Amino acid sequence: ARAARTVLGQVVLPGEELLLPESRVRVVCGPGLRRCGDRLLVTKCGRLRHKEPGSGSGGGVYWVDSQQKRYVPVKGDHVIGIVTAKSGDIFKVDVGGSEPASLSYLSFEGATKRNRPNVQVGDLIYGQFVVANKDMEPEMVCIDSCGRANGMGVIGQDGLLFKVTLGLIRKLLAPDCEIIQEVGKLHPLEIVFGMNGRIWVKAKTIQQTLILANILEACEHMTSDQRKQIFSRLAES
Amino acid sequence: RKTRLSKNLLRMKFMQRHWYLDLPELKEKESFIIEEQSFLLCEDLLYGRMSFRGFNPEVEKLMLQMNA
Amino acid sequence: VRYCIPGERLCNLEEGSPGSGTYTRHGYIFSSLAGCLMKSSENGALPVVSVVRETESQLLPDVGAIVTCKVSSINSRFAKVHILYVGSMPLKNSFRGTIRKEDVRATEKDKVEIYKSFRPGDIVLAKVISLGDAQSNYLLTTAENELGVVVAHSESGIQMVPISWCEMQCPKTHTKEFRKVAR
Repeated sequence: ARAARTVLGQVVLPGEELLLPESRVRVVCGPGLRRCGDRLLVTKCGRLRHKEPGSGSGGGVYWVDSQQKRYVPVKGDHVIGIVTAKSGDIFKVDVGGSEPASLSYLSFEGATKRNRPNVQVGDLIYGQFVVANKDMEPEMVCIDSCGRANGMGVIGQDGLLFKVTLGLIRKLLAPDCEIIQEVGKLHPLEIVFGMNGRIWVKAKTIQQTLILANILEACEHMTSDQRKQIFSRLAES
Repeated sequence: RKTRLSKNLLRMKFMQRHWYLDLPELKEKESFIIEEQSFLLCEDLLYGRMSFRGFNPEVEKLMLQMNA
Repeated sequence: VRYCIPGERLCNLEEGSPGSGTYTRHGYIFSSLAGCLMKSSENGALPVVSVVRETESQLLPDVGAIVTCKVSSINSRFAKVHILYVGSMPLKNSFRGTIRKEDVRATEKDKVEIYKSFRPGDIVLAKVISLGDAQSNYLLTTAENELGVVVAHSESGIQMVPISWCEMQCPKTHTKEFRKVAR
């Protein structure tokens, strides 16, 4: 109930109310926060964090960098999925949430009734949500709005799909990550990050793929010893 | 004589190719805080699908595109 | 006035005809419920006997009705509801109805969107069309500007006001939700 500005790098715990300065300037409530009147209730333990837009009118934005495993269907998020079944026109894909999301046979890039896509049960997908809400089952799509799959659609095959923490992704996808840059020097690869803690990787051989998956699932707290150990191993593969 | 086409031909496909209300209490008002649940507005992020020195150059041009 | 019983005869077929809550045996009618009987008379002089348990006598939401309901479940296709007030007389026998996608506005546009018209846990009023056959699924419609949502609670616990045709706002704080506001 004090000094939103003084705890922007401290550990807040649920229950805590924090209030912000001013007639006023519009702001936005992050994911792990909630609004009570003119105050901000905290709903998840976290190292609080703030940001401001390049302008001076936007005000600001607050949130909590909470680590966890379970995912919640959100809108405008790129997500890996696993087709669970097909009902007539729409086929249902798993995401890792409350309930399975739905696709449409004519959402993929360039598909119609006389041109259906090749989706088989068990096939994995890289889509994004267009209706993500607490009251309705989430529908997803594998095509930008303009009408082109800018990297979406079926993933492919001949790769490794594993699962990690969400904060790990939220960190790796940062433009200032060191591990995923250093890896671009030892051996080639191509990988999909899904914001639901689920990752897909491919390389030439398999030993490399395994070493890579281990690195990723450990890179949250790797020691320099283990770091250079697995780096040397990759250099020797 | 004639100068233009016909319609029966010109139809084919290879050719074609409430109310309101004024609340003085809440008329010119606007939300001051809004609930979001996206880590994107929160924080900037690169494009998921990427590649390093050769695998699927299509993803390389996608990287060049979406990451700026 | 006389209260009857599920076994006692009431009249010959020559002195009346079964209307409801009865049955027939050789040359006689026999009640089927514990309740009050009544023999209505047509201009034809042949009476129609019936038996009723006036506790919940009878109700029927007909086509050209105006019935309230509560939005429980929703989907990109339709939204299901429970019947509470048929007109103004409640009915503890809560019937279950449905509202389709296109049958939401008089304009009939496909551009309509449920999640921006309805939400689970708000009261509307609509006009039934189809009674239903197997499950008596009432199909309700809101193809009118004085129809739809009337009361709607906010993000968490506040009741909102119908500002405009597809806008609603809470009075304490400021936030513009989207519904198919009525009137």
